[PDB]
Amino acid sequence: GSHSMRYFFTSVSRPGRGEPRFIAVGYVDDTQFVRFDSDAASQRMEPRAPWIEQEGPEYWDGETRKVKAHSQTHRVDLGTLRGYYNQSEAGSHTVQRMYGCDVGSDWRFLRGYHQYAYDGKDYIALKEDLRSWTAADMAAQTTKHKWEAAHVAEQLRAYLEGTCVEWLRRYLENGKETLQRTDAPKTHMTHHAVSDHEATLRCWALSFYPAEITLTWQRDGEDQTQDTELVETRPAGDGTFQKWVAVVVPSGQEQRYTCHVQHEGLPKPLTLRWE
Amino acid sequence: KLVALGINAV
Amino acid sequence: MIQRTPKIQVYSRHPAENGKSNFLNCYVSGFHPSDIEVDLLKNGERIEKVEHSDLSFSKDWSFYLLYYTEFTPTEKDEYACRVNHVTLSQPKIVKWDRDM
Repeated sequence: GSHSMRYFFTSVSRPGRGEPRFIAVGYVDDTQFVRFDSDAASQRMEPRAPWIEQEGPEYWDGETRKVKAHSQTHRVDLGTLRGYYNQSEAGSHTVQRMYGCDVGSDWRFLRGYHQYAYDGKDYIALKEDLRSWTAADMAAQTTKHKWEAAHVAEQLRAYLEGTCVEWLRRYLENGKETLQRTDAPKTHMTHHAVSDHEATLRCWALSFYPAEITLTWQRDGEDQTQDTELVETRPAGDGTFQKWVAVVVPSGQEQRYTCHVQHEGLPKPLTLRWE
Repeated sequence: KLVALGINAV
Repeated sequence: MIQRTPKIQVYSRHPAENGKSNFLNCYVSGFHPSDIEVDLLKNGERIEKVEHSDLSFSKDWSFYLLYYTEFTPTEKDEYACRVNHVTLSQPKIVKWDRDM
């Protein structure tokens, strides 16, 4: 199937004393593999997946060096943005950056991204062609001008199409035992009576990887979205994911309703019914 | 692997 | 300053059976800004050894975190998570229900 590598960075200013709280995390697909937390004792990029521990000291030195440079940039940004938006020193503010690449089933480059937000709102983002920028307002437009004159897009493109992909491949190989394994959802259905005339059917999927999944109901073979509730896909805590979808039905008509499950780890879509 | 060149101040 | 309230789900890692070892999760998402307090409660009382994931966020910039602790479900014991955030005037309590 398709794969991706993503890095997420959050910087939160600390008015009154010292530098921002800075937290960086790296993912391959839905598996976190590295982290840096400025509040932690080590001040190093740290492993969070076994297969990344295969990298030597030269890797850890370089990733620590880059990630600390990332944080210092965010630090300076928080002050610049304060100035751009005419804000005081009194409040805390947030900078977020996300970047990474997607590859298809052939592990060839599909798409790349690099986007940045201030206080939770779009600020500037590299467009799909990796050649120009989407700047949300006049502050971000000033930044676009800076980044154009420094050929930022050119550098990021080089990375997204080159390093990002080449290294995603390396990780997928090194971590194949789990990274290239799909875990099919483990499914079952529960029944609850709310009154004498109304029952709830809940269709569960558990223990699945990767996170992307589709759960739907049908009534007499027709799609049913009314009177259904679908929860946000959630982490189990052991690397796998969970989701359920429920439907409210007339008591005694349970047999009309079927739950349908699609997932990369299932060669055929799966059907469940209450009995 | 993190980006080496291209993380620039706003 | 945009502000977004956290969504909350409280749930076990493994399907629950009274008397059997498990893990209790409280998953908070969709919130902004990032400062948030999350407690897991055993019979109204704060549980001390609670860990949480490294802060990350979704495409729309909203943060999410997983808080979790070991726990052994029983008939009598009640488990909840308690969330406070700037968008909340008082802490929000969501009871764990083994069917959700």
